[PDB]
Amino acid sequence: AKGSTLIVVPFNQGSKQDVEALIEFIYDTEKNGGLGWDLDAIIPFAAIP
Amino acid sequence: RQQLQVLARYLKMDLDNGERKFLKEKDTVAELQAQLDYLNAELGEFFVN
Repeated sequence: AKGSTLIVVPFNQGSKQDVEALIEFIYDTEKNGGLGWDLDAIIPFAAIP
Repeated sequence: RQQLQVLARYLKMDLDNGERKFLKEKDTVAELQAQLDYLNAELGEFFVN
């Protein structure tokens, strides 16, 4: 929709380094290579059977 | 030094062989240490210990 942005990132929820790096990337300023976003929702539906 | 190199050539002695093996092994040490550093950054010092 208008105003919607999809950020597709590679990610391994099984690695805490990726967890920290993804959250840092989301929260960092656009100047520092981040998104400058503040999350309103978290939906961690990643799993392996 | 020139006389030594001539004699080594005659003897088919590779003076640099030990050093070459040492640099190969040092690269192997670096790669195994990289793997261990990753596992330590991942599980943490407390978990690994």
